[PDB]
Amino acid sequence: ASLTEIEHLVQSVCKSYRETCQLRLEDLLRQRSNIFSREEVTGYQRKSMWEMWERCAHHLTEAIQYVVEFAKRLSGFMELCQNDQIVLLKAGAMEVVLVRMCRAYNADNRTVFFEGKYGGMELFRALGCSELISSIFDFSHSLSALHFSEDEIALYTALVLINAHRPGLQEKRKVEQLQYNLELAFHHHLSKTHRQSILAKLPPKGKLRSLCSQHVERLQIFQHLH
Ligand SMILES: CCOC(=O)[C@H](C)N(C(=O)c1cccs1)c1c(C)cccc1Cl
Repeated sequence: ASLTEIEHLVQSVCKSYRETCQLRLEDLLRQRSNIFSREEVTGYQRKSMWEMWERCAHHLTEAIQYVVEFAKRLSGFMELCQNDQIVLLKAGAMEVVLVRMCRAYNADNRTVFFEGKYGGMELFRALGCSELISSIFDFSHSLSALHFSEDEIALYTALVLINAHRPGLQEKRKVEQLQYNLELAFHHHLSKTHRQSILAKLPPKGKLRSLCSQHVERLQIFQHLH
């Protein structure tokens, strides 16, 4: 891929992201003043773990579907064999969802957009896993400090997804190639926007992976229990 071919990769990634981002950034920013009251928060805390688990499962189900659609629009993701597509989505989809959260997150008051309004982690008290919820918020807090642009989120989420170290791939070398192409594409774009300094600030890959595994473990405790 030459100059025009790396810039085309950039833009196709930004395209998929734009067409699949679920919630527009301007809407999310405009809504930051729209915050759950004390009665509404208490209304959420009083709900059973089961109903709360139900609303979160639906939220996480809807968010994951847009991520699946993001994948399917990625130049070269289709060219991968169907088996490998599945291995990537299985291991990465929820990780991308975790990253995507930072846009719906207000570091000013440590709140997140949920079901029409902004609220803190104490919204989710009834689930009984604040340590995990607080990790997710902290993760989103430290990402929100980098002020990711829409494009950087596009490229970075592509790279969360396209990872050749996912256990059980069949065409591992072809997944490696695409990954290498996106890495360069991302690095180039950062150089054109004078944003290279974020690279040293990007979390250790094992942070996401570790947080997500902990998230899936609780999710499986939930799925079996209800
Ligand atoms: C493991 C069970 O706990 C959750 O489902 C929690 C409530 N939760 C999440 O797990 C999320 C994980 C990734 C994006 S949201 C979440 C939701 C659904 C909306 C807003 C903020 C968060 Cl942190």
